[PDB]
Amino acid sequence: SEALKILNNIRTLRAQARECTLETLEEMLEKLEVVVNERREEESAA
Amino acid sequence: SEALKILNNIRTLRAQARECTLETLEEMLEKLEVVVNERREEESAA
Repeated sequence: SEALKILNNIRTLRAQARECTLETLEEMLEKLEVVVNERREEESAA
Repeated sequence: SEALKILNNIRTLRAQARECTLETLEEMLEKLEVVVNERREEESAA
C-alpha cells in the first residue's frame, strides 16, 4: 500500500500533479472513485 | 510521479484497498478531489 499511503499527504501529490496534465488527473480521480465504490458495495452487502 | 501513475491501474489499487478500511479510503478520495480541484483553479485562471 505505497500508493494509498501517499494519497494521504496532499502536499506530496501536489508536487506530482504539477508535472501532469488535467486530463491525466481526471482519469486518476475516476479510478479512485471506482476503488472507493468497489469497497462501498462490499460494505452495503455485509 | 510514482503514486499518480499507480492510480491509473485500478487493479493494482484494488489489491491495496483490500488491506485498508473504508474510512481511510474516504480520506484518500478527498485528497485526490482537492488535487484535481487545485489544478482546476489554475486552468480556470488561465
